[PDB]
Amino acid sequence: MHRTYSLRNSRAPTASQLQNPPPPPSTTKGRFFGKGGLAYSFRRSAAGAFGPELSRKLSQLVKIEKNVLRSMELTANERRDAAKQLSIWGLENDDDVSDITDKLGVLIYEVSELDDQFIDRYDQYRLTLKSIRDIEGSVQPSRDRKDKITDKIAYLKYKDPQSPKIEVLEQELVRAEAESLVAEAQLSNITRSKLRAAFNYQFDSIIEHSEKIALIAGYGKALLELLDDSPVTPGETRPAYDGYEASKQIIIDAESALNEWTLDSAQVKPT
Amino acid sequence: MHRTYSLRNSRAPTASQLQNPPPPPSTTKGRFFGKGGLAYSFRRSAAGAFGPELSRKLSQLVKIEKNVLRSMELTANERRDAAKQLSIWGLENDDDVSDITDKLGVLIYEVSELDDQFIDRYDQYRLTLKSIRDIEGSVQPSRDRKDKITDKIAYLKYKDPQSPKIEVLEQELVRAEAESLVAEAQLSNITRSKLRAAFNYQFDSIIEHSEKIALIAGYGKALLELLDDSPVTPGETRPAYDGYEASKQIIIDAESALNEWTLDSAQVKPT
Amino acid sequence: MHRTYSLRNSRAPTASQLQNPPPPPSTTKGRFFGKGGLAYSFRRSAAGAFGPELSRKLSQLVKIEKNVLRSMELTANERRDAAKQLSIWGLENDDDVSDITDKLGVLIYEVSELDDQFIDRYDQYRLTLKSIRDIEGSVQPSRDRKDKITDKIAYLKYKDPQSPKIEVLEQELVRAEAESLVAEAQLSNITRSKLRAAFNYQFDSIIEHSEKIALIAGYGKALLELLDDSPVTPGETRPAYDGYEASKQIIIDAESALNEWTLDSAQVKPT
Amino acid sequence: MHRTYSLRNSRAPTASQLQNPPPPPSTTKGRFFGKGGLAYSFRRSAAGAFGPELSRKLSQLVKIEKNVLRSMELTANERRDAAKQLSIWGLENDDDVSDITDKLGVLIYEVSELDDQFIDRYDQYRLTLKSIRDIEGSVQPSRDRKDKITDKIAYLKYKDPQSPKIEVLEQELVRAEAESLVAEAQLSNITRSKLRAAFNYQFDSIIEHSEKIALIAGYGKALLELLDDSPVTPGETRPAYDGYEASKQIIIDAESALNEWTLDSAQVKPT
Repeated sequence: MHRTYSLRNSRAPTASQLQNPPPPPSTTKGRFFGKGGLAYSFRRSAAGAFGPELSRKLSQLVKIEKNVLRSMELTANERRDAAKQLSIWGLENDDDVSDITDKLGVLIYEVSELDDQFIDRYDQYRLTLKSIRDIEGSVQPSRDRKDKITDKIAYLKYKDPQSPKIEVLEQELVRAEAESLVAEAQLSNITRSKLRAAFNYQFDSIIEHSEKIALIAGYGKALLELLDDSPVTPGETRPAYDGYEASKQIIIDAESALNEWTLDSAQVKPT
Repeated sequence: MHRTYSLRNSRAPTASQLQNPPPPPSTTKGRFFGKGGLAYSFRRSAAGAFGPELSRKLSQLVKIEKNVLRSMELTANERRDAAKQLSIWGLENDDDVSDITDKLGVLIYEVSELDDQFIDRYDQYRLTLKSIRDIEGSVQPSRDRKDKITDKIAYLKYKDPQSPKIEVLEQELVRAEAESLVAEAQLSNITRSKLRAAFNYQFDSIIEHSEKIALIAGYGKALLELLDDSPVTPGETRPAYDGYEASKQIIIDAESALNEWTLDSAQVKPT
Repeated sequence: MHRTYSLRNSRAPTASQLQNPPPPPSTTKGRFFGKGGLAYSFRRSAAGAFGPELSRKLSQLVKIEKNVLRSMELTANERRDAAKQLSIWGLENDDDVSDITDKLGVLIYEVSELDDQFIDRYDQYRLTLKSIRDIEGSVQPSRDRKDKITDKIAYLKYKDPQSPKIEVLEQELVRAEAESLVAEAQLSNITRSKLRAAFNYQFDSIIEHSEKIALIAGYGKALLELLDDSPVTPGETRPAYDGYEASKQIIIDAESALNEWTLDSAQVKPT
Repeated sequence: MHRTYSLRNSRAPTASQLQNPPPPPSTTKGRFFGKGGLAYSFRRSAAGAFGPELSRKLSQLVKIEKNVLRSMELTANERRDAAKQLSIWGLENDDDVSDITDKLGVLIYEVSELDDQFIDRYDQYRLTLKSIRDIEGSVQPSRDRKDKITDKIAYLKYKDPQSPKIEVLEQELVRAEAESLVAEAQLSNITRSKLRAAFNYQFDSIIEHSEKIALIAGYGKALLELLDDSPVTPGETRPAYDGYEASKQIIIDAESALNEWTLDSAQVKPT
């Protein structure tokens, strides 16, 4: 949607893009459907199946959100595995390198834990959407019966103008219309309420998790200053790294700001 | 790591947790290994295989990062699919609901695009780690040959104290020691440089993407105020929604702040 | 490109769309490639063939423009055939209907003649683009030879640092570089000149033809007022149509404004 | 719990660890369950069996404490056997070596006797916990009957709103609620009292036994100064050891301080 007014689907570069040019496209693009294969697309296909034809789209969205959740669960546990592997690799290295890589590993572990909490809040969002899907599916048969009744009464009117069955189904249809009006009014109310609440909670969760992980990334950037990037000539060895206390103080302050973080202290501000 | 001083692996609740209690654990936990099956664990197993035994851990980390990248690619394209499906579902709904859900869909599309950019920067990180892995693997055979030579010269010294072969291999080993000292000095220098640069770039990328997505979430929260959550009684219909201009102004301001965003204008601040 | 900021390729409705809703999509969409079949796509395929690899895109554009011209020629002659058929159909009808349909037929004939003139100016545009394509194709072998020479001199430098052939090809390459600089400077100049002139002439031609056909359509709309749309009851016949003089005066004034039309009298004005 | 803020379960080294590096892990780790086999795990399994489902955890803890007591009894008698064996081995050795090893053996015998006294106090602790377990098990059926009665009255309310049985069980349930409130109040009081008293007595016993054994270890360290560690050249024999009186005085003073030890004279002081 950010594409410029040209013939190319090229997004307009932001100030960050001008500051640092965008990198080349990733080489990880594999020759695959990109939906987890037929095994993971079985759920997607089953979403588009014999349903109430009304919550079909909503049920499909819910099951797609379940796929989202499964993928995020896959990238959280295996990311914390990556952090563990990074610490294991940094075990046998320079003392400053080992300390700094262990601190980066623990920061990534914090990242994975926040991802898991975001996953739980995502499941709350998905459960609210499941509730709205189920109430919509329960309210659909009312309108289905309404459509069937109006079609049958139209056919009966075609057959003759004085069948008692005609008047009886008209009398039942005036009841069905009122019940369907009430059902659709409450359906609109519940859909609006669930939609607003679920998406407000979802956006609050994502902004909280994202600003928290950004607060973590800033602390990690500050921590990365401890190691010295000055190259050392072959032969003599550089002085030993004694910044253990500084790194521990940095991680302590990061923990303190992490625990102190609250919705009131949301330094992110729109304009 | 955030667990309290008890016998349970229960993290200390932050101020957000006190404000709103944590949700129950997700029900999406499936009975599976959680590593993409044996097909996706084949790469992990092949990482732990006949290698230079030094970059084995680093190569394993690189391939794990590739799995991270593949999972993120899976959750980006399929998340934008979820946004498209959400817009399709909101097609047939209330005018305010349709407009607001289309705007949420476009915000999620922005989220997916930022995820793709983060994936490209992640691939830059992974390529830098590939470079460091390859230089470490190229420098390992020096120390391997050193170990073999010292073992053989020890055995030859055991056999006799005056073999010419002994003195010749000692003379070659004093050269190998100097070349290995130079190789290890440059190895330490290149590892420190690549590590610092790659992880500083990675943390800058993640903080940029995260604060940007948080800036997006805040704008979405402000946008969600447009719809009215007041329930409507059955019968009469609420007044029509004319806040199209307000929503378009909100999205225009979001685009303006998106393009204006720069590293200098990083309102996230550590302490 | 006019699509709104949503997930749909739906263009933003203009004031005309609000005034009158857009019609449903045309039912003439056939199950075909839409490029005139393989017979008409043979030229397109031959455009992408063994060429100078530089004017390949420009030659493809020229041949596509030739297809444009052929299609326009098809719709001009056969449109004037449609006008003739309309007059033939209106031969046996009411006197007012016959006169008005003959006048509409002659207006459509004027439309077809203006289309033919637009086709001739289009051929002028295509010939200018053919000229620019041919000069670009003639200038490409200079850079092709430059690339070949630099590759060969790089290989020769690899072989040895003192071959006389090396210095001779360097001396010829410094000449080739100067001639290629001159060739590219004149190529840029001629491309800019031809591009600006051809497209300015093309846009002047299209605005002239379009505003002329619009001036024709307005006169036709004024002429359509002559016939009476008031329904007539069965039985008695409505009074005879005597507006022959009015229709002839309208067509005379249309001819006068047609001949008087000039680029100076271009009442279309941008802002 | 003492692990640092890293990815490893490595405890933070104390000042003693810096003074002397920690030894390598023990080689006595056998390939076994570590719970005394299935014979000693039969009691543990029987703890988790058909019980009042409330004191199940407490009964399991009590039986685990019994296993603790049995293991300590095993290591006390067999440790005093080790001391006897040490004296037997030192029977045929140097006079100073024989005397010093006999004194170490008697110190270890004192250690075993203090261990036996600690075992008796441990049994006092276990008996207090048995008492609290038994009162909790006796109070559980009250709440079990309460739950059964409320379930049955809910079902009866489902069946009809006017069964006399309903009102009779409500009248009995208001009595059961009051008796359960009294039972839970006295249960909380007795649990708090028994818990505080038993664990205060247990901690006093362990600090007394530990500081006593430390007072013993210090005296043994002072006693070890009697023997001479200076190596003797082959040939002539070092002067005979006449420090029998010094060793007897040391053991006499150790006995005097042992008998004089009291809770008031607890030189161990927290801060």
